[PDB]
Amino acid sequence: IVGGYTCGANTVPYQVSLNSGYHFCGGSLINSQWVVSAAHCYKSGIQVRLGEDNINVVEGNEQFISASKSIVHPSYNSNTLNNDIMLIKLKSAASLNSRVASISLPTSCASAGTQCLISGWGNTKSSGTSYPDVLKCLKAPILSDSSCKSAYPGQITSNMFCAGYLEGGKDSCQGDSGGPVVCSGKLQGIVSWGSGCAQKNKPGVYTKVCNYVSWIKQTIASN
Ligand SMILES: FC(F)(F)c1cccc(CN2CCc3[nH]cnc3C2)c1
Ligand SMILES: [Ca+2]
Repeated sequence: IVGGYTCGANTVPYQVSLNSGYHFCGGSLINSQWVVSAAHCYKSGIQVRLGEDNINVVEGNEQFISASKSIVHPSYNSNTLNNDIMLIKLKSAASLNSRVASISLPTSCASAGTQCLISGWGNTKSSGTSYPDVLKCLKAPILSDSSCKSAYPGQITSNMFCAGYLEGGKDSCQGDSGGPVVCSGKLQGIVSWGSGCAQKNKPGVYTKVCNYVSWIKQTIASN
């Protein structure tokens, strides 16, 4: 997250870190056994780390649970990033408490202008590289479809939305991939892509979660 703020420990209780020897992606806990992330975060050997603040220090609220199955969306295209969504099932159910909690799926899509919270352990620099230990947060509005399409000619599908600031300075970034965009207490987006980070006229692009609720629910119901 570039241009954000320190969230505060366990203030984003649905935020997960995906770990394969190191943090490599975020995700969102959606029930005691399932995490939503980006399809571009797929790899084998995932350990889901819940209750994290400092990802380099065991602070006492963590739960570390290995993935038993990952399911990349059937229509994910890794070239275009269309349908950039994945489900990860935990080997055992997370213990839910104030600091480890699931985030509700949307019942309806969110409109341009809606204020959201984006979070992660990604790069905090727009030029250069610095990776934080503690969770970073950014408040950002959803941008209009027309301005998203203007920013990224030929690249925005109906399964994507832009959020952030056309002036630059505030954005998600590398390492935030797969993490949450939460608006009015619902998971509306997944950190998907951009062109660099925090550049003028290049806002972050997010997977449009509301389009996938049926798929998520029926996948969970049979897996
Ligand atoms: F794993 C990487 F690094 F190869 C990768 C591939 C595709 C996408 C991404 C995530 N985006 C990075 C740029 C950006 N700018 C605003 N948001 C993002 C997220 C990472
Ligand atoms: Ca920790």
